[PDB]
Amino acid sequence: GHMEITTDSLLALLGSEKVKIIDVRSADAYNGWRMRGEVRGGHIKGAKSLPAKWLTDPEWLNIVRFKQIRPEDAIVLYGYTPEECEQTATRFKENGYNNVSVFHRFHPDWTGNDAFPMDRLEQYNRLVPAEWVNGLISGEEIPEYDNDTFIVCHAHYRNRDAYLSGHIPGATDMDTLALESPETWNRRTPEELKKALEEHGITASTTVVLYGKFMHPDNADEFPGSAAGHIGAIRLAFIMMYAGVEDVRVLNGGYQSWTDAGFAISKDDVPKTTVPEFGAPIPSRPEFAVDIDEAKEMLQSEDSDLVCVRSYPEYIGEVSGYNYIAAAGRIPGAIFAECGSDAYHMENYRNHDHTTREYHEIEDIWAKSGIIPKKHLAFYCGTGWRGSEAWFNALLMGWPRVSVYDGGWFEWSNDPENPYETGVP
Ligand SMILES: C[N+](C)(C)[C@@H](Cc1cnc[nH]1)C(=O)O
Ligand SMILES: [Cl-]
Ligand SMILES: [Cl-]
Ligand SMILES: [Cl-]
Ligand code: NA
Repeated sequence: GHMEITTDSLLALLGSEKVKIIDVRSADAYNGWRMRGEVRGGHIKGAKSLPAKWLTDPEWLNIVRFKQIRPEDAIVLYGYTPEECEQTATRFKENGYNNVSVFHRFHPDWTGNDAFPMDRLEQYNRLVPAEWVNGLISGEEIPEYDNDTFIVCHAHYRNRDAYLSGHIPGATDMDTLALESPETWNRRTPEELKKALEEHGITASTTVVLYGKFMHPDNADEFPGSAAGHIGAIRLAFIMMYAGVEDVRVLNGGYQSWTDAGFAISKDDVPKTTVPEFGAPIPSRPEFAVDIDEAKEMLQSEDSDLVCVRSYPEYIGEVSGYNYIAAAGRIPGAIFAECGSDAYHMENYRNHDHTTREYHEIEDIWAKSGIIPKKHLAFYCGTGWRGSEAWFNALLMGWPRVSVYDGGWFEWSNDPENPYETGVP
């Protein structure tokens, strides 16, 4: 019943402003993961991501409208299989979208023929799906993995209960306080990171798969970070990558993506299998970390900028954003990139299933504010968690000079002589 567009008609529609090509597959296949063993992973050039699993969520229509997909547009759906687009095509028709067509020949006609344009996340192999993690712990052959030593880490902030309430089988928990000091809220000393990483069984040659569990943080609680598990996992990914771990993966979406895939969980308290040595100088990637002295230089140079990954009430100085940060204000000269509702949510960088937002939508918003890969960018926030997530998103894009200003507003405001702004800009 649904209309069909031929491959030649779709090739002619490429570049039109009225046409919207929508990838129905998962975000990981959209990012570049070859989920069905295709010769070439990714999406049709110019396509948007709207996974079919979002149909069971009542915000589907709001997600579509938020992506500015209007009924005036010619909708072209595709996936690994045209029958996988039948449910989405019907839902579009039931909501006032009359021009809905299904592209039947994406796999293997578009994937196998390199003459057809395809785009992908340049560093997608660091944003692993749940199926990849399951194959890793099962000893099965998986793509984008050529190592022999791995470890799955469940990140949390003074909350082992986040690990004991349910985790990936065989995984071990790492409190974020093991890699960052509560005094400076920055990354720890190399000697401290060396001891901490070794005691958790992590070497530089180890493939560390990091993930966290979202447990709905509340700003009024004592330690809301204990529920922002996935932000801490990306925060720990930044520190480990800065330390010298070469193969660091992050589970796209966190713990929920594991359970949403139908994989069982474990509640065991897995003991740590320590390693005698880390095996590399810490830090082996010093470029990833930027401190306050270098941050002030980047504010003065047109070659560099700092990206304020904070919430709007924090940016205008209405609130500090934390129950342990006294001063309220913003660093002058930094480019504002709103993170989300408060300091413990990343709505502007995530989907409703906590997977990373469509990376094309992120770089377009960043481009409108001057945040471009041409510059050396040091993302920051209150202490570094939200800045690390935005930094990881840019690193997945392949940006050559992205860093994290570790000190953030906390270190900046701890000095009374540092300038600061307030109110609406
Ligand atoms: C540095 N701690 C762990 C105390 C932060 C972490 C954090 C979460 N969202 C932004 N930052 C906090 O919990 O407020
Ligand atoms: Cl297009
Ligand atoms: Cl989270
Ligand atoms: Cl700021
Ligand atoms: Na920090």
